[PDB]
Amino acid sequence: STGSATTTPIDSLDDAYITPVQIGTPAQTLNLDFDTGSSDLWVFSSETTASEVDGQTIYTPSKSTTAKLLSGATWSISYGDGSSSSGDVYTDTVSVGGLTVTGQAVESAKKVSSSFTEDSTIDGLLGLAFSTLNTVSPTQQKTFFDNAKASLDSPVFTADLGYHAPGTYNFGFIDTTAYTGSITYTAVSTKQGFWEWTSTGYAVGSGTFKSTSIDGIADTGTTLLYLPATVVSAYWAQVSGAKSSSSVGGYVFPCSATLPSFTFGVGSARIVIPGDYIDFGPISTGSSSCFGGIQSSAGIGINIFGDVALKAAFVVFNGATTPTLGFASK
Repeated sequence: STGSATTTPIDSLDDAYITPVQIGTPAQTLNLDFDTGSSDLWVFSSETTASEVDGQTIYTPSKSTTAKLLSGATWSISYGDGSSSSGDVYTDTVSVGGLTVTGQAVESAKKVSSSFTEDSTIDGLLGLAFSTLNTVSPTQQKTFFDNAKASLDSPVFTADLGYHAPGTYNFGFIDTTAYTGSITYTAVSTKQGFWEWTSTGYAVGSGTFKSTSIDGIADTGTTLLYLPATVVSAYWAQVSGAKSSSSVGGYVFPCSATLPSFTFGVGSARIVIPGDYIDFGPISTGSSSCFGGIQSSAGIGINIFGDVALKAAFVVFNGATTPTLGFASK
């Protein structure tokens, strides 16, 4: 079996992408953020503190004839400012673009951090990292992909994110009409539970390619591209007037500047990020300072190939017994 679903940017800056997901019987459709950097499927629900719900569509387990409370199970996922989202766990039927899984753990949020409350267009997250990161206690639960693996024609899913445009998540097959050239596959380390791989280097604009190993994770749930300080400094040095701002928290640049492209290596292949993809607009309404899409990972502790990088490619998440990542130009 296979599944295919359209994913849509939530705003004009491609800050995040939402994908419709059917939960329960009869179906309740929620718009979830597909996140290859986490492993929990959690949703706003009828159990969420009413003051923390601001326009989201909520999952109501009492109206689903297939929902079952998972007795005594809880979940808790931690975030930046010490905030956390947490709640209890149901099992229910979950379908993505025609692909149906029964008995999927659906984590119902009892409380969510303010950042999720402020974002009325995201009804929850669907984690697609490896199941060892799932936070359900005392019994860890499997991801949607892990539960679907057996019935898929091929144990893969692909991410084809659009630039200011809709895109596609496919499960169980590789659409050979969605990319050009060849898919280059590279080894994945699962030791930390992420889709972790090693880029072979980078180039800024039309400059020389620098061969250097950059270990990082493919994370559809992160907007920007976070790279080592040396790489990020070399990029912004080519943008006249760009500087690192502590008040803003990263590199900013004059909105009138034209940004150079950024190339990253996948084996012997090269993926080029057009400069327009790195522009994330004015830091505040009316400002002539614009926020950069490539930022330093020094404070994060891990390099993250987020949406900025992934939307420049067709990306294969190969969940075979030896997992790999595939990149193709498109």
